[PDB]
Amino acid sequence: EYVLFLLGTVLVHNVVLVGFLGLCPFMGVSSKLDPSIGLAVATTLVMGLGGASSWLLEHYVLLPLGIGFIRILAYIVVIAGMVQLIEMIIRKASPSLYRSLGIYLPLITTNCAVLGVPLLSVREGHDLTMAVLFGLGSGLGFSLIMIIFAGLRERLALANVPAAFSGPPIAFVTAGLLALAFMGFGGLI
Amino acid sequence: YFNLSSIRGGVHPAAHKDLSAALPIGSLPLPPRLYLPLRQHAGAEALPMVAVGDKVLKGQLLAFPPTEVSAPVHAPTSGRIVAIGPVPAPHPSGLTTTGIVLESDGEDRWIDLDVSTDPFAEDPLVLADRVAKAGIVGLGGAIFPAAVKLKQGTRHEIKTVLVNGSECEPYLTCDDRIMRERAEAIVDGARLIQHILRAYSVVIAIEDNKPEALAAMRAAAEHFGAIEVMAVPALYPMGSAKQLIQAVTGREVPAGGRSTDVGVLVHNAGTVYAIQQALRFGRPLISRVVTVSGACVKTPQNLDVLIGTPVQALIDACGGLSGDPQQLLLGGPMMGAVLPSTEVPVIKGATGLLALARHELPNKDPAPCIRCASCVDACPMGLTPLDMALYARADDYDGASEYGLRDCILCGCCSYVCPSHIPLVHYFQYAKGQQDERRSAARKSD
Amino acid sequence: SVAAGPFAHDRSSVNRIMLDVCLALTPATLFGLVMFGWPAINLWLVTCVSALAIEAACLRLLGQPMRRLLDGSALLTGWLLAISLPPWAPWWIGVGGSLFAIGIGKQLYGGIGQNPFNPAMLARVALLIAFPLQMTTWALPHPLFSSSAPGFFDSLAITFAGAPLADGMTGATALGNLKTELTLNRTAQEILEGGFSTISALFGSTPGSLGETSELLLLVGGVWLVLRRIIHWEIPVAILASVFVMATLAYLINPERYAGGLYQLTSGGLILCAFFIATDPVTSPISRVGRLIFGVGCGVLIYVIRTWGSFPEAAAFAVLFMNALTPLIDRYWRPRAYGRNVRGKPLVA
Amino acid sequence: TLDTWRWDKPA
Amino acid sequence: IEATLALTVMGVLLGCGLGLAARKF
Amino acid sequence: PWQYFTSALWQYNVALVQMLALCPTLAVTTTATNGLGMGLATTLVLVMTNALISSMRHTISPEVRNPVMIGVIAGVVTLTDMAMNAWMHELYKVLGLFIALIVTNCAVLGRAESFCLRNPVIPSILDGAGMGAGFTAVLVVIGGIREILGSGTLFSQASSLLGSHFKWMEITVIPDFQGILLAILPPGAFIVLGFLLAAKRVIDRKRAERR
Amino acid sequence: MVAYQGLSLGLVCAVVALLLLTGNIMTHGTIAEQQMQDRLATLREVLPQSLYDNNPLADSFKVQDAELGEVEVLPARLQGKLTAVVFQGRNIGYGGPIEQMMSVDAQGKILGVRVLTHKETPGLADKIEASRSDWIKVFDGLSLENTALDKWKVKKDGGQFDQFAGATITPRAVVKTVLQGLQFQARHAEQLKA
Ligand SMILES: CCCCCCCCCCCCCCCCCCCC(=O)O[C@H](COC(=O)CCCCCCCCCCCCCC)COP(=O)(O)OCCN
Ligand SMILES: CCCCCCCCCCCCO[C@@H]1O[C@H](CO)[C@@H](O[C@H]2O[C@H](CO)[C@@H](O)[C@H](O)[C@H]2O)[C@H](O)[C@H]1O
Ligand SMILES: CCCCCCCCCCCCO[C@@H]1O[C@H](CO)[C@@H](O[C@H]2O[C@H](CO)[C@@H](O)[C@H](O)[C@H]2O)[C@H](O)[C@H]1O
Ligand SMILES: CCCCCCCCCCCCO[C@@H]1O[C@H](CO)[C@@H](O[C@H]2O[C@H](CO)[C@@H](O)[C@H](O)[C@H]2O)[C@H](O)[C@H]1O
Ligand SMILES: CCCCCCCCCCCCO[C@@H]1O[C@H](CO)[C@@H](O[C@H]2O[C@H](CO)[C@@H](O)[C@H](O)[C@H]2O)[C@H](O)[C@H]1O
Ligand SMILES: CCCCCCCCCCCCO[C@@H]1O[C@H](CO)[C@@H](O[C@H]2O[C@H](CO)[C@@H](O)[C@H](O)[C@H]2O)[C@H](O)[C@H]1O
Ligand SMILES: CCCCCCCCCCCCO[C@@H]1O[C@H](CO)[C@@H](O[C@H]2O[C@H](CO)[C@@H](O)[C@H](O)[C@H]2O)[C@H](O)[C@H]1O
Ligand SMILES: CCCCCCCCCCCCO[C@@H]1O[C@H](CO)[C@@H](O[C@H]2O[C@H](CO)[C@@H](O)[C@H](O)[C@H]2O)[C@H](O)[C@H]1O
Ligand SMILES: CCCCCCCCCCCCO[C@@H]1O[C@H](CO)[C@@H](O[C@H]2O[C@H](CO)[C@@H](O)[C@H](O)[C@H]2O)[C@H](O)[C@H]1O
Ligand SMILES: CCCCCCCCCCCCO[C@@H]1O[C@H](CO)[C@@H](O[C@H]2O[C@H](CO)[C@@H](O)[C@H](O)[C@H]2O)[C@H](O)[C@H]1O
Ligand SMILES: CCCCCCCCCCCCO[C@@H]1O[C@H](CO)[C@@H](O[C@H]2O[C@H](CO)[C@@H](O)[C@H](O)[C@H]2O)[C@H](O)[C@H]1O
Ligand SMILES: CCCCCCCCCCCCO[C@@H]1O[C@H](CO)[C@@H](O[C@H]2O[C@H](CO)[C@@H](O)[C@H](O)[C@H]2O)[C@H](O)[C@H]1O
Ligand SMILES: CCCCCCCCCCCCO[C@@H]1O[C@H](CO)[C@@H](O[C@H]2O[C@H](CO)[C@@H](O)[C@H](O)[C@H]2O)[C@H](O)[C@H]1O
Ligand SMILES: Cc1cc2nc3c(=O)[nH]c(=O)nc-3n(C[C@H](O)[C@H](O)[C@H](O)COP(=O)(O)O)c2cc1C
Ligand SMILES: Cc1cc2nc3c(=O)[nH]c(=O)nc-3n(C[C@H](O)[C@H](O)[C@H](O)CO)c2cc1C
Ligand code: SF4
Ligand code: SF4
Ligand code: FES
Repeated sequence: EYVLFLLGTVLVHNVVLVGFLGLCPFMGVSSKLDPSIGLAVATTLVMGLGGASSWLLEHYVLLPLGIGFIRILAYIVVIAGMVQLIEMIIRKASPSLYRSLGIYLPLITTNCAVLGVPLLSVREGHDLTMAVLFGLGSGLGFSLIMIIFAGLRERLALANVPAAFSGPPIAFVTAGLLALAFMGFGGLI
Repeated sequence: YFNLSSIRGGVHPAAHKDLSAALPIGSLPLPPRLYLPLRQHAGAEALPMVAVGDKVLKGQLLAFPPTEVSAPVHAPTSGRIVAIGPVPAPHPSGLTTTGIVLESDGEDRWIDLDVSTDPFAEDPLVLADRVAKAGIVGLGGAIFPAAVKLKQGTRHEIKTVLVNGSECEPYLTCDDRIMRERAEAIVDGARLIQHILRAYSVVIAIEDNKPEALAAMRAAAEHFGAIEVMAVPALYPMGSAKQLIQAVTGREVPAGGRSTDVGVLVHNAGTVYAIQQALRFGRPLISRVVTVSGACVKTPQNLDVLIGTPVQALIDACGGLSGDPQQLLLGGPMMGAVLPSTEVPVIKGATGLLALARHELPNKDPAPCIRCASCVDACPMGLTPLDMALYARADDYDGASEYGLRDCILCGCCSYVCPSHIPLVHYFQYAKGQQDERRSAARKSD
Repeated sequence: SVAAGPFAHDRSSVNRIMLDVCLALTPATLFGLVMFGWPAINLWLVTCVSALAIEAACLRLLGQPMRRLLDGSALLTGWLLAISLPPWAPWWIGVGGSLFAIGIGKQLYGGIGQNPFNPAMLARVALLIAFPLQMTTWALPHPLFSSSAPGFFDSLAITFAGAPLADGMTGATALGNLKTELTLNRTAQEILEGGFSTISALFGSTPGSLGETSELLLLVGGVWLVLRRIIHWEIPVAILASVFVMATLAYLINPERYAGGLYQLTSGGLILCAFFIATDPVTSPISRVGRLIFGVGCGVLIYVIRTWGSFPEAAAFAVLFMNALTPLIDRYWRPRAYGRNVRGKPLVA
Repeated sequence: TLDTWRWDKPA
Repeated sequence: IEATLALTVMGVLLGCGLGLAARKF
Repeated sequence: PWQYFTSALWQYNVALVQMLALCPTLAVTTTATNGLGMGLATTLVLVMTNALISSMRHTISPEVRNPVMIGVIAGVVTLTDMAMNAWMHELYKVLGLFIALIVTNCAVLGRAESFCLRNPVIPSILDGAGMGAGFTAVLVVIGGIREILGSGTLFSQASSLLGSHFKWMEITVIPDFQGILLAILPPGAFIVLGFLLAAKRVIDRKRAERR
Repeated sequence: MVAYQGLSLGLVCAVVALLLLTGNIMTHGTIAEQQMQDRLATLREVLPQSLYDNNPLADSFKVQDAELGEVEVLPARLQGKLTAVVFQGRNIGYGGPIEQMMSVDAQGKILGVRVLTHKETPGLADKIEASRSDWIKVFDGLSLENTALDKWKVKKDGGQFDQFAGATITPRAVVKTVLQGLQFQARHAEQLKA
């Protein structure tokens, strides 16, 4: 079934806690909740579209022509291209929309997740529907983790953390403990 | 009616009302000199009209209101003005303020009062302006002029006049005795208010811990119909206007709105007695009733004190300090202030003169918040005091305003039920003061 | 400087709260220690003393006053970790768990009231992950003064050092036995007919953790805590109701595959987690709807990982996940103000 | 003055 | 070869798309 | 030109000061040898890319500045992969995906877009070398602090991964140690990185106070 | 203008593609050799050099059975005569399926068993690996004639094979895989037994 696959991608095989993908924007934007939500939505959309386009390019162009070793290049180029479009078309066609999605789009252009997930898909030989579901699951896991780490970091911003640990170090320790807490879902799906 | 209770919070502190509400209301010998601050109300400060050395009688209009929202100041006793200058104020800071000093001649001769005729004959506006020229300031703590409240109430439609007889503060029993001994006067004042504001009935409410007051009120007001006596529960934040309105009517006062919206007006029993006196006899507000209690007082009692009487004379009247008073509060322990000295006068809003010893004052050792959520379960307004304190301590007053710093009434239920002893009310007062300072600066900028 | 009011208090304190929690835990801890004997006592003493010493060192380093040691915030964590451990466990297991909790989980974040995760459960999870062999060796009940339990120095050699216990003094519990026998192509009825008795499992006559074994003394302590108004009934009621409802539905659907109800309640650290551990004030919601959501989620996760998961019990994992989820619940389910609707705009009348 | 007097933040 | 032409085609398509997008919007 | 080399090591670190390139820092760190190999591969690609971009600096139309540069980066990555899959296959199997995930390495692209476009070839090359040495130092410190806690041994299977010539780095610490399993696992990476960041803060403050 | 925006992107893609092709033509050759050598190294750990003469990964069979399905029997013929057969077995363990390799001789004696892929909890059931314990080396002289169908179980179920301290499911899976492989060899004669 697809529901089990989506839940396993979100919880059992989280792209951040056990994948180590897209950690720089996750640790740089999660200080505030609203930018975290905006980037989460934007990266979910971008990763879904990138996975779909990468699968289409791999199974319609790269494989029939016999060239596979260019795959990384092709992927990133396409994704980069697409992201740029998804950015600029949002600027003035819906100016109000360029306050929750467009502002954070520059970041996800190079994220290591929009590149990681499609290559992992390639390894498993998924079809178009499976590739799209994998991308959306990875995205909804990146979101589900950012919109949960932001709350903890905001709770800690008002805390009494020692001067030698306030800021990034306490964030890394909290992320480690959150991964140790997510470890319980291993093997469920 | 048929009180909904609810309240959604509240605490049950030790009443300690049994050691003072036994003796009748005492009397004070005339002290030599009185200090009358020119700002005993809210809003603008009255301007003096007499000069140094002038001879005044009991009831003369020493100061007059400069604007609509103010109240005049009347001479408590006949004498001679000796100073129009700086006098100590009943404030925790201890700073001085503009005020007059009156030397008591001792004759105590009344001025020619302008008595009325048939008070149930005139239009509401005449009675309202008569109350305005009486010095009524609403002796319930808010020290807000009663004339402005009545004039605003006449504009709308009032369906109920609620007399706030539920004295809830610990150690305070002034309302209890003033209702035991002046039941006819308070009923007549309620009737006069009901005539001023075109209303339906009065719902006078007392707490269940005052059986004598309830019996006296029911005995006094049973022949006139719409007058009602109600028994509210024994809860600390029960005397508040919003909580009492919710308990009696069942509605809620909208945020950023006044009590007239739900068609209910709230008046303290002392305020209604003063209004009755002013309307029936023309006597201005010169004296009130205060409660002296505490473990360091030889004889706790209730005293009818003239405005401006020094605190030291009040303490000397009730025997004296039988020990060392660790704290000298002016009002209830949950809202009182530390008196800088015993020479501070008694403003119209002064309610008590508590002398708390060591065994009555709890020890406090501050500790980090454990997020036990006991604050939320005790706040009458249903706020989150822990978040407000966290944002106030970080100087993020804007964040605290979102969590309920605007609607806070500083009732003190926060710090009463805090395991890790934290001065939450102190944080809220500091944050509100900072907001007021910023507002004042930005307003002056314009 | 001037002093601000109010000048009244209810004589409450954190010390009283923690001491009352320890007093509530005492009747189950005594039953656990007596049933397993000297090694359990040694492990409990070592864990508590290590917790206090490490808390003292951390307070000295960070500069906080030493009075913070006397509020019981560290003794309670040590007590909970000790009663959450296997009975005949080596001392270094308890010392490492105490160091990992008091330390990273609590003091590295500032102290009491600042940590976002449960310290005791964090230490339990870390111990289970790091040392799976020492945390999955359950000793059979060997009561004190029974002529079969080891003496006072043989038990010292059991707890300190590494002397192998025996051949025949270690057995399997209920949840793990059920899962193993299910993997042994046996139906879920034959396993419970000849391998589980509800009456003995409720009293506490089965192998398990130090304090988890008894599900009746823990219930009495939790009821007393609720009547003392120290904890809120919402979390325990929600957890127990969710687990029981899910278990009963699973049993009704497929009786030969799922076991539910009494078996689920009287097995594992469900009661202890629901009453004493999931009700941590620092890492629980402050509202009523928030507490109900916390309890329902805890129960659902516990049952899900118990049934279809790879662990025989996931109370610690569920508690940690809900502690992570707590801030969103706190910021999205705040109580209604006075004179305002749920959305927060002023009422109209 | 009195009108400019304000509370001090708790320690 | 048949591969480099496809790579150049996709590259020029992306370039023309980005240029037209920048011009129009 | 040597000043940039001496400054990019500690004052401006790729993963300790700029908070960049965390994925390879946290994922391939279970062994010190893996950290050293990753660090050297990243240094090689950084140097090559920076040199090429600096040489081709006078163009790169700003409106399409990103993908073009990405293209170049991608090439130097892909070739790199196809090199170490053919002559260091034993090291390539361990690193796996993260040798390919250097195109999206935030530090590489940031340094490319922030230095290469306004500086000559030699300063560019030296800057890249300094960044890569900083990265390597971080990936060796964290690698060692994790390996020691996990198994006790310092650099291990160097003769197989990095060649027999590097046998001399095989040194064992705490003999007869079963090791803590948590250090190897993902939870052991974030905690170690946070502790290293706090230690860096403390030592920087000590130096500033001594100043 | 549009000139640069497309011209430079196409030129970058074309030049980089050409360089990558020049690298591929050189590296594609040597990568297949490295992977084949890795396969031979993995295979050799269970199959001694002296037994086999031809290349085992050149005459791979594909046999359908009734239970395992499709197999990958690799023969080891010395001089036109089968001496050993190497295949793989899968069985559900605790953390997931376990893939192991068997190298059973032409007479039914096990020449060595190695576990290829497993996802068991480390420190509790990691002893199946030959680099941590010698338990996996137990199956070195056993066959289907000196061990009846009563000792091919862990000691918990009444057999002769030791079980890990605190872990029995993984040894059960490994022993079941070994027994199933031996029975599969026994069923399919001549082409697997000789
Ligand atoms: C030794 C191996 C242990 C293996 C097993 C460990 C298992 C448990 C781990 C526990 C680790 C310690 C936990 C206690 C931390 C207490 C913090 C107290 C407050 C604090 O921040 O103090 C600062 C600590 O120093 C600093 O900020 C400098 C810290 C430098 C750390 C360097 C070590 C990195 C590697 C750590 C690996 C851990 C792996 C665990 C699995 C210095 O005081 P202050 O400046 O705040 O004073 C403020 C007054 N004015
Ligand atoms: C929001 C959380 C939601 C949790 C997920 C919702 C419940 C999902 C349950 C999935 C159960 C999988 O259960 C396992 O999988 C297979 C298919 O994969 C199930 O198979 C079942 O569904 C499939 C797919 O529709 C049908 O074609 C099949 O006839 C039916 O038996 C089996 O009953 C069981 O072997
Ligand atoms: C904070 C300080 C440390 C507190 C915690 C440690 C408490 C002491 C634990 C020491 C453990 C040593 O381990 C145990 O030592 C005891 C004595 O102590 C030895 O006991 C030995 O001496 C005792 C008498 O002293 C004899 O009765 C016994 O027959 C003999 O074996 C055990 O054979 C050994 O297993
Ligand atoms: C905060 C509380 C901390 C509690 C810490 C307690 C630490 C105790 C250390 C136990 C030391 C090992 O325990 C010991 O092991 C050795 C060999 O291994 C054997 O003991 C042998 O050496 C020990 C010293 O190491 C001697 O005291 C003992 O007389 C001798 O027989 C026993 O097995 C056991 O006495
Ligand atoms: C990750 C969360 C927990 C943090 C843990 C902090 C580290 C605590 C120590 C872990 C050590 C693991 O390594 C462990 O070393 C101890 C010594 O202490 C060895 O212990 C050995 O000697 C000691 C005496 O000193 C005996 O009591 C013990 O029975 C014996 O096995 C263990 O056999 C080994 O498993
Ligand atoms: C506060 C003062 C002390 C209060 C506690 C008093 C002691 C209470 C604990 C006694 C527990 C031991 O008592 C019991 O011992 C027996 C063997 O003797 C163990 O073994 C057996 O007993 C039970 C009895 O129903 C059997 O059904 C079961 O098959 C088995 O568990 C039990 O698991 C243990 O429960
Ligand atoms: C067979 C196994 C059964 C397991 C049962 C576990 C249930 C745990 C809780 C037991 C019941 C506790 O009983 C609980 O008593 C408290 C005492 O204040 C009541 O009061 C509670 O709710 C009221 C509102 O309803 C609040 O105002 C009050 O502050 C709160 O304490 C609760 O309404 C009741 O639920
Ligand atoms: C959403 C909140 C929780 C709600 C309650 C959850 C209770 C626990 C989950 C119950 C899940 C039942 O899970 C489902 O059981 C059915 C039983 O019909 C199994 O079904 C199996 O047996 C039935 C008969 O019993 C056959 O007709 C069917 O062909 C076969 O697949 C499914 O393979 C399994 O997917
Ligand atoms: C805890 C507070 C919430 C309580 C909520 C109650 C709601 C559900 C009420 C109906 C429950 C019926 O629950 C039913 O009880 C029976 C005994 O009769 C239990 O069944 C019990 O006996 C059977 C054999 O007879 C055993 O196989 C089973 O393991 C055991 O639990 C099950 O748990 C369930 O089948
Ligand atoms: C991982 C598992 C997670 C489990 C999640 C459970 C679902 C939680 C999300 C749905 C919550 C809906 O929350 C909605 O909140 C409002 C207030 O806003 C509640 O409104 C009321 O709740 C309770 C009813 O018991 C009253 O005590 C409360 O005073 C009142 O606010 C609604 O009854 C509820 O419908
Ligand atoms: C939001 C809360 C939702 C609660 C969960 C409700 C959905 C539950 C779906 C699970 C239902 C059972 O679904 C299915 O049942 C079968 C047989 O019954 C069980 O058996 C499974 O075990 C083996 C290994 O152990 C699997 O390799 C195999 O797929 C299946 O046979 C599994 O548990 C599950 O695959
Ligand atoms: C409040 C906490 C108090 C902590 C008190 C700890 C007291 C004991 C110190 C730690 C144990 C030292 O005991 C240790 O014993 C082992 C064998 O058992 C030997 O040590 C050997 O194994 C240990 C295993 O971790 C390693 O240090 C190393 O591989 C080797 O030295 C030494 O004898 C001594 O290092
Ligand atoms: C936040 C709420 C989430 C609700 C989640 C509800 C869905 C989860 C329960 C339904 C899935 C049950 O899943 C069923 O159980 C087993 C373990 O028992 C899962 O896991 C199994 O397969 C996987 C993959 O090979 C391996 O880890 C191993 O073989 C085994 O654990 C299977 O994928 C499935 O057969
Ligand atoms: C904490 C708190 C305590 C109060 N206690 C009393 C009280 O004891 N008696 C009373 O009449 N009003 C009490 N009030 C409300 C006002 O003092 C008063 O009812 C209303 O605001 C003005 O009434 P007046 O015009 O009669 O003074 C309290 C309000 C608060 C916030
Ligand atoms: C009801 C209650 C439950 C508690 N549960 C725990 C717990 O599970 N783990 C723990 O370390 N401390 C627990 N404590 C102690 C206290 O909450 C602990 O010091 C804070 O979690 C430290 O941040 C509990 C305290 C109370 C009053
Ligand atoms: S002081 Fe303010 S926040 Fe505190 S209980 Fe009273 S109204 Fe609520
Ligand atoms: S009562 Fe005190 S300790 Fe409890 S939540 Fe409120 S501020 Fe925190
Ligand atoms: S997100 Fe920056 S290197 Fe991966």
